Amino acid sequence: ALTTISPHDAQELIARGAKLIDIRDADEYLREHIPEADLAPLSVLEQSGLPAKLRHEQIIFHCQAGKRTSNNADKLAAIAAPAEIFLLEDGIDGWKKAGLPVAVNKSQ
Repeated sequence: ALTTISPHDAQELIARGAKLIDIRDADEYLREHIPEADLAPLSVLEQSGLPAKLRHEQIIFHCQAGKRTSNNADKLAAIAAPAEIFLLEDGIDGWKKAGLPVAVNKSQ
């Protein structure tokens, strides 16, 4: 189930149900955000693990910017998987790839 997907086709699923996690940091969420994602850095994952609220049949993973999700898809898998998991191509860079502005606004 571990695979990558463009931010183009992802921009849909995400707006369909695809639950994306923020296996990066918290500070990030502050400044920038992402196309549908809830705070949940690998630091919390190891401290807890794939949450329920974000346990939708299908979910996705990302990061600040590095695309090192597949590099650790081993654990993340045993964390999320077999729950249909994926990767937004590149860490954030993807969402931006297509040229989509993140939730860079407090309160909104």
